[PDB]
Amino acid sequence: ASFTCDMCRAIVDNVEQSFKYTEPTFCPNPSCENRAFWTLNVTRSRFLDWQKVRIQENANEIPTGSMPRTLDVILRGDSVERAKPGDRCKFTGVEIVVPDVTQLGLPGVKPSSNSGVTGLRSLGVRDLTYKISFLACHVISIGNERDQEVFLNSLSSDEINELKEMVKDEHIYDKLVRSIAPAVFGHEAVKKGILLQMLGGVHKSTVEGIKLRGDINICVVGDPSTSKSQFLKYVVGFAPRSVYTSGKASSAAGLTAA
Amino acid sequence: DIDPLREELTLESLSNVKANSYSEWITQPNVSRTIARELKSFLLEYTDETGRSVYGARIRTLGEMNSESLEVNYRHLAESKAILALFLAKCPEEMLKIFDLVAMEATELHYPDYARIHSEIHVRISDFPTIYSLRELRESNLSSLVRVTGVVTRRTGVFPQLKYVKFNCLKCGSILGPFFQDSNEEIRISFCTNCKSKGPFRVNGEKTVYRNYQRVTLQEAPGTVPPGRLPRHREVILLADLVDVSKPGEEVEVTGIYKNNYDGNLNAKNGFPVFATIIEANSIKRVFSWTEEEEREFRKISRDRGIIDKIISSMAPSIYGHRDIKTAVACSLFGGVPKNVNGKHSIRGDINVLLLGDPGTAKSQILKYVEKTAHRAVFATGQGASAVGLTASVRKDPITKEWTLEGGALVLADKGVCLIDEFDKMNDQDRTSIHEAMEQQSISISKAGIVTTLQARCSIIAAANPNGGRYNSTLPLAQNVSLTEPILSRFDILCVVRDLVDEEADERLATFVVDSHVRSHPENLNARQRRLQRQRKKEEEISPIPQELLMKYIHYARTKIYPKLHQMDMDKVSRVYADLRRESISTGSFPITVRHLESILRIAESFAKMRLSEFVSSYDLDRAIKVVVDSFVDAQKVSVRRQLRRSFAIYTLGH
Amino acid sequence: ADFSLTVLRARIALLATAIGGPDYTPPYKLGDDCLACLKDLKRWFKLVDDQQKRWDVAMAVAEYRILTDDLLPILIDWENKCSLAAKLANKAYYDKIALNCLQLLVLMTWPLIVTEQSSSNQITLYGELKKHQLVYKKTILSMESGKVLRAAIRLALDVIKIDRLSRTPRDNMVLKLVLNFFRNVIAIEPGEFTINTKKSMPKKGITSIDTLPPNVSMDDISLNTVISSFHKNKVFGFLLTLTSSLSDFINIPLLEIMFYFTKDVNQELLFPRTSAGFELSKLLQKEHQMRKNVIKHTSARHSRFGGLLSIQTPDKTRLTVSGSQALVDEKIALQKLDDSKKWNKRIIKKEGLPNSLLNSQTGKAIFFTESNGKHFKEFINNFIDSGFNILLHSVTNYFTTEQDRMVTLEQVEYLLFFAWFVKYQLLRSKIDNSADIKQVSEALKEVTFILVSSLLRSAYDLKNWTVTHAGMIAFNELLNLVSRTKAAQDIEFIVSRLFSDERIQLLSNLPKIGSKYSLQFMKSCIELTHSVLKVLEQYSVNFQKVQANYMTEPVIETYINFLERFRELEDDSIKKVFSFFHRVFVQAKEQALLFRFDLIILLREMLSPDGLDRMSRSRKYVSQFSDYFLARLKKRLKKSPAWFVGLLFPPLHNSEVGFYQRYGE
DNA sequence: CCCCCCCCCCACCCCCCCCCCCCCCCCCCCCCC
DNA sequence: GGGGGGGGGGGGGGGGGGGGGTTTTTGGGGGGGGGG
Ligand SMILES: Nc1ncnc2c1ncn2[C@@H]1O[C@H](COP(=O)(O)OP(=O)(O)NP(=O)(O)O)[C@@H](O)[C@H]1O
Ligand SMILES: [Mg+2]
Ligand SMILES: [Zn+2]
Ligand SMILES: [Zn+2]
Repeated sequence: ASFTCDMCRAIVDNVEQSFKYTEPTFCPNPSCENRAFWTLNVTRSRFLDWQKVRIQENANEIPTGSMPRTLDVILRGDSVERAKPGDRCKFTGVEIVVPDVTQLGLPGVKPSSNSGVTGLRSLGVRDLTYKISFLACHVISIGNERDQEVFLNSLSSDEINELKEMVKDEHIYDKLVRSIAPAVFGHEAVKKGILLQMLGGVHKSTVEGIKLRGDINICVVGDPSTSKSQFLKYVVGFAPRSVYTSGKASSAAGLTAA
Repeated sequence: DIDPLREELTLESLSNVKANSYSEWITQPNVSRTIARELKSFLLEYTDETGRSVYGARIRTLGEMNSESLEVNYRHLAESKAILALFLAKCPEEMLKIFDLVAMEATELHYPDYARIHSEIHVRISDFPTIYSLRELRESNLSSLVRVTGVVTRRTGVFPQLKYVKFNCLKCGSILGPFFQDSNEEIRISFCTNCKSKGPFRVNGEKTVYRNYQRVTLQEAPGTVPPGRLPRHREVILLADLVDVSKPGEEVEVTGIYKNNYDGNLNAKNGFPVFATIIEANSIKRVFSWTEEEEREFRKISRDRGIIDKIISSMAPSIYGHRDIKTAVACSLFGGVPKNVNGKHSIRGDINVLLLGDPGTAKSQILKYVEKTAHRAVFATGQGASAVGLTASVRKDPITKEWTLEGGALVLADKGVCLIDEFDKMNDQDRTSIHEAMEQQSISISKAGIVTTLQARCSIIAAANPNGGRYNSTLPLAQNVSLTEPILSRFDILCVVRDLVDEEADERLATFVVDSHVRSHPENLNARQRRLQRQRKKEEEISPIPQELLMKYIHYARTKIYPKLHQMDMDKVSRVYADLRRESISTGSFPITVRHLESILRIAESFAKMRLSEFVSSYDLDRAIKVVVDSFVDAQKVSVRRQLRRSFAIYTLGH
Repeated sequence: ADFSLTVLRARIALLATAIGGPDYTPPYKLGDDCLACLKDLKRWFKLVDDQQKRWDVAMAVAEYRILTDDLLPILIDWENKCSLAAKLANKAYYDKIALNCLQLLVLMTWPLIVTEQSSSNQITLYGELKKHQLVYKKTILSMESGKVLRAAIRLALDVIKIDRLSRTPRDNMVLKLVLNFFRNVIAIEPGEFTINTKKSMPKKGITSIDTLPPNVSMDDISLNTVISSFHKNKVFGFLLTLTSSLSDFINIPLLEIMFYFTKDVNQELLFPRTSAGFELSKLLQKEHQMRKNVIKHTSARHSRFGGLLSIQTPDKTRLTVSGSQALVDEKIALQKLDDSKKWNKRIIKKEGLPNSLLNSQTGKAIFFTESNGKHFKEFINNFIDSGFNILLHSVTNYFTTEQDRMVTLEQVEYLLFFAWFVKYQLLRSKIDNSADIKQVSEALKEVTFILVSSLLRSAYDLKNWTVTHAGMIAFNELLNLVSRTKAAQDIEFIVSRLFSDERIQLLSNLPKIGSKYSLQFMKSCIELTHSVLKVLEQYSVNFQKVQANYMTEPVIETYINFLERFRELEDDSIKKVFSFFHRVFVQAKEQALLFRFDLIILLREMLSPDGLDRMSRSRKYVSQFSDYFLARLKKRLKKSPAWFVGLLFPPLHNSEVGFYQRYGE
C-alpha cells in the first residue's frame, strides 16, 4: 500500500498489510502534524489476485457417513481459478489463523457482536478470535483444442512417433474398433458406432447463421439379458466430458436444465 | 525562453514518456497542454478516405441531436497519433478528462453557445480492440480501460447523483469549494481548510449540481460460461447519458474503466484487505441501424417488380423448398399495421404462424433463423416454457421486500417475435397462457395485490408435430393435432409440412443439402477483407439480397412504413371469407373465424410493407388471398381437397 | 509560494525534453543544442538550489527522470563509441557532453546532509529526496552492468594519459570529480524516518522504518551489487593503479572512497574462521535449545485451566498467581510476581555523517556472495599490498596541518579508515604467514600516533563524542598493532613512554564517562581498556599506579551496563569483560567494589537456563567466576552482617568507615 | 401408461476511547563550600 | 571535588468531549402419487 497525507502532499510507500486494511500511523515529513488522515494512492499501491475457495472432506473418506468437515482455502496470483465447483483437488501451502478483522478494529466498520483473547492494546475491551484457513501456493485437480498445431505441439516426441506408427498402418480402422470396450465380447457394429461417436462429425455454421449438428446420436436397443450397459460404463469411463444417467431416475428438468 | 503557462512539447516528446507513471505524465501541465492540442488536432484533421473530417460530421450530428455524447472510434486514434491511443488505454480517467474538454471546445467551435445546451461533452470510446470476459478480469486491469460482454441481470432505478458539491462547515466561514463526486466513495472532509480543523459538514444550499445514475449487474452470458462453472458478475455504473440504454435480460458489450475501492464490508466478511470492484461504463452496446446510403439502397431495391419474391426466396436461404413457410415467415416478420379505431377499439397488427408437420422438415431450423433475423426475438422450446415464464410473473423482491413484476418472454419480445418450438410438447396450462398476449396483445396479471396490464405486441411463430408424431392426410386438421379451436384460430396462418417420398423432389433436395454442407464447411487487400468477400461470394449463390441488408430492410420496413388499405376489392374479400366460412363447416377443418378475415388484411399490409409501399395494391391483396386460401385448402383431407381447391380457384388462380 | 514551484517543475520538464531521446531509425540520440541544455540544467542547480538553499530542482529532476532516461544513456553510448573506436583508432565535441553528464551525475548524487543550518525547505524535502538518490544508485549499478562506470574511468584515463607534469588544474579537477562520482555512488544509503514529536505517540507506534521507493529493494543497494558492477567494470583495477601512481591533489577523495567501502563491513566476514546447509543445521539446533527452555516456561494444559497458586511468604501473609507450572516451582512464581508489576521507571533519550561500525547494531553483518567476497577481499588485499602506506602518509602529511579546520566528518572518516585496515591486515597476517605486518608500517610512524593522539585529545576536550569514539577505536587498533610488533621484534618503547601521564589519565577517563552512551561507545571503551591493560602488562610507569586509575566505581558501572546486553553481546566480549573482572576481583583483590546487587541479578539472569549457551566458553568463564565470587561474598558476609545491607548500596566514600567496609580488619 | 393433482420447499443515557493540558518529577548543569 | 539548588524537559494522570449502541401467506417450480 501507499498513501498521501491530507495536510501535506508527502507519500508513504511499501506499507505492508495485515489482515485489516492498514494505514500509516506517522507522517514521514518532520514538519507535519498528521496521524491517521490519508488518501490511498491506487496507482502506486500494488494489489494481488485473491480468491477464497471452500473445500469439504472427500465423500469416500468420511468414516461412517456423518457430516463432512470443511475448510477455507485462499488462492492468490497465478494460482486463482484453477479450482472449480465439484472438482476434487490437492493443494499445498500454509495452515494459518485468520482473525476476526472486525473485532480487531477496522475503518468504516462497527465490530462484531467462543471466548477470545484480550488485553492487546488494539482491542481495548474486545477479545479477538481466529478461524483456520489454508493459504495455498499451488493447486492441481485429481478428479476443444480443435487445430492440429495446438494439439501436436504439446506432445512428447515419443507420442509423436506412436501417432506416426499408427497412421502408417493401412488397416488401423479395424484395430480401433477392436479397441472399443475390450471387456465386452462381440457386437462389432456397436463398437464401430461408438468409435464413430467419439469421432464426431464436423460441426458447421451456414452463411444464414443456421447451424448443422456435428455430434452423432446412437441408440443401443437390447434386452436386459444382453451385456448392454457395459458400453455406457466403458464410454463414460473412457471419453472426456461425459456422464451416466438412468432413464426413470432422471426427470425432464434433471436432464436439460432446472 | 517561453511563457511557463503555455510551454508545450512535440509529439515525439510525448512518446518519450519520462514521469514515473502514465498518470503522472498525463497530468504534467506542459504534457497536458500538448495532449489537448493533440486530441484537438485529431478531431479536426482526422478524415475518412473521402476526405471528410469524421469528427466534423459527428460533431455536426451531435448538435443536431442535442446529445451530450460524442462517439469516438479508438481505431481512428490508433491510426493517427497512436501514443494518445496508448495513453487512453493505460490511463483513461485522466485522458478522458482531457479529451472531454477538447471535445467540448471542438463542438463549441463548430456550434457556438452549445454551452447553453450542455455545459459538458463525454467522449464515448468505441471499437476498443481487446476484450475480456468477466471471469477473465484481473488485478492488472485495475484503472485500465476494458471491454467486456455480459447479460444485464438486474437494473436499478434511475437516480440523481451529486456531481459538483460545495459543503458547509458549521464553524468559521461556512462555504467550502466544489468537490467532484466519483462513482465509488463519499467526499471525505478530514478538516475544514478555512479553519484547518475537524468538524461536522452538510451539503451546501447556495449551489450544487446533479447527474443521472444507475447501477447494473452484468453477468456472464449463459452460453459463454463453461458448463458446471458458476456465472461471474460485476457491478456496472451508468452515468448521465448512459442510463436506461439497456433493460434486464439483454446481452450487452460494455466499454469502461475497471475500478476498485476499499469496502469495510468485503474486508470484514473475508478477513483480508480485499477491495470491491466495478466497471464505470463509458459505452454500452446491445447492428440494425443504417446509414443514408443504406437507406438509399433499401429505396433502390424496393422498386424491383420481384422484390416480394426475392425477399421470400431470401428467407432462410439454406433451407430447400417450403416456399409457403418462407412466405408465412416473411409476412409474420414484416407484420401488418396495428390499428386503433378512435381509441375505442384496438386491433392486432401482428401475424401469428403455426408450422405443423412431420419430423426432419426444418421447422426448428426456420425458427432458429427467425431468431437470427428479427430485431427483437425470444425462443422457448416446449417443456422449457412455463405459463408465467411466457407472459409475466410476480416475485417477492429480495432487496425491497415487496412484490414486483418480472416480464416473461412475451414482454421481452414486445414489438418483436416470440418463437415456441415443439409447441405440441407444452403442458396445456402453459399453452393457454398465450391467449391474451396472442390476440389482445397484452398481459393482465392480478396477483399478490399487483393489478396491471402489460404490453405484449408479439408475432408468435410456433412449430409442432401432429398427434402420434406424424401427419395423416386421411384425417381433418382437428384430428391431426390436439390443439383446440381458440388457440388454432389465433395462429392465423397455418403451414402443414408433410414429409413424403418423391423421387425427383428428394433428388433435388438431397443435392441442395450436400451442396449446402460443402458450402458451409469451415475451411471453404488484407486477409480479413478477402474472407468477408469470400463469404459474400458464397452467400449470393442462394440469397438474392444480402442477409445483412435483409435485416436492416426488415427493421426499416417495420418502423417507417404503415400501408393503408385503399380501392379495396371488398366484394372479393367478402366472397372469399364467405366461401371459406361455408366450406369450413366441415367439423374437423381449420376453424375459419373473423380473426382470419382480419388476417387477410394483415398479410396484404405486410406484402405492401415488403415493397415499402404506403398503399396496399391489388397485387398485395391477391397474394394475401392466395396465401390464406392455400393455407386453408392445404389443411383439408385428400377426400375433399381437389374439389375444394377447384371451387376456390376462381379467387386465386385469377392471379 | 507554490506557483514558483510549478513554474520551476514546468521548466525542468521542458529541459528534460530538450536533452535528447531514442531514435526509431533502439539507440539513444542527443538533442539539438544538447551541450547548452546540460549547461543550463547545471546552471539551475547553482542558480536556484545552491544559491537559494532549496533542493527544488533536485526534486524536479527526479520527477522528470533526466538521470535515468537521458544522462546514463548518453554516457553509456559515448563509452561504447570510445571503446569501439579504441580497438580501431566528432568525438572532440561529444566528449564535452560526456564530461558535463558526469558533472550532473556528481551533482544529483551529491551526499545530502541536514543540520540546524539547513533551510526549512531542505529539511522538509530531505526524506523523499534521499529516495531518488537510491533509485539513482540502483540504476547506475544495474544499467548495462554499470557500463557508465567504465565511461567514468575513461574520462579519468583521458587525463591520466597526460603526465603528472602535463595535467592542468582543470585536469586535476576532472580526476577529482571522477573520484567524487565513485564516492557518491558508494555512499548513497537509505534515509532515516524522521518523525515529528510535537504531538504524542498513539496507542501503536511507527508502523515501519522502511524508506525505499517501490521500484527499489535493499538487495539492489547492497554491497554485493556495488562489488559486482565494480568488478565487471574494473573499477577496482582503476583504483589500484591510481594509488600505485601516487607520486596528491586528489588524496582526500581517494581516502574517502576507501572509508566508504569499509565503513560498515566487518573484517572477519571475509574469512571462514554442504557447509552452508551444515551451518543452517547448527543454527536450527541452537534455537531448538531455546525451544526446550521456553517449553518449561509454558503451561502443559490450556490457558483457561487456571489453577491458582498461593505463595505464603516467610511471614504470615499470602500472595497469589495463576502460573500452572509455577505451582511446582517458586522460582517461576517469584519472577512472575515481579513481572506482573505495571510500574516501570521512566528512561531517557540519547546528522552530518553516515551509519557505520560506529553506530550499527553490534551483530550487523554484510552478507557477501562468495564471488563478491573474493573480489572485495582480493581488491583490498592488493590495496594493502600497494596503496596503504603511501596513501596514509599522504593524507596524514596533510592532516598534521589544518587540524583546526578539519570538519567532523573528515575527522571520523579518517580515524575509521586507519582503524579498519590496520585491524584487517592484523587478521589476514594472523591467518596467513605470507601477509606482512610491515605492509601497514605507516600506522606506526610517530607522526601518525601524534595525529591520532591529537584528534582523540581534542575531541575529548571539545566533548565531540563522535570523534572521541572514533579516535578510541583507532587507539584500540594502534595498540593492537603495537602489541603485535612488540612480539615481532624500538617504536614500542617510544610510544610506551609517550602514552605516560596525560594519556594514561585520558584513557582512564573514557570508561568513566562511557556508561552514559550507546552500546557501541561502551564496547569500544571496554575494548580499548583490555588492549591498554594487555599492552601495559606486556611492558611490565608503575603497573599498579596505572591500573588503580581504572579500578573505580564509574568504570564498574560502564562494565555492568555493557554487560546488561549479554544476550546480544558476542562470546569474546563476555570473555573480555570477565577477564577484566578476573584481574580486578581475583588478582587485584578490590573485591568489595563488586559486592553490589546489580551484578548479582545480572549473574543469575545469564546463568539461568534462559541465559547463556550451555556449552559456551563464556558460560564456563561466568560459572568459574561465580563460584569464586559467591565464596568470597559468603566469607565477607560471615565476617560482616553489615554487608547484608551494604550489598544494596554504593560503598561508603567516607574513608574512616570506608576502609573497614572495604577490608573488614 | 399418461395426465392431472397435490404436495413440498423455498424466498437518551452510559461506556469506551481518545485527545489535550498541566503539573510534577527527575536529570543535568553550575555554583558554593 | 562533591553536594545542593535551580531550571528545563518529558512523562503521566485527569478531565472533557464524542460517538455508538420467526411464522405466515403467496407464488412458482419440480417431484411424486393416484385414477381412468
Ligand atoms: N429442406 C431442407 N433443407 C435443408 N435442410 C433440411 C431441410 N429439411 C430438413 N433439413 C435438415 O433437417 C435437420 C432437422 O431440422 P429441424 O428444424 O429440427 O426439423 P423439424 O421440422 O424441426 N423436425 P422436428 O423437430 O422433429 O419436428 C436440420 O439439420 C436441417 O438442416
Ligand atoms: Mg423441431
Ligand atoms: Zn503530512
Ligand atoms: Zn471550518
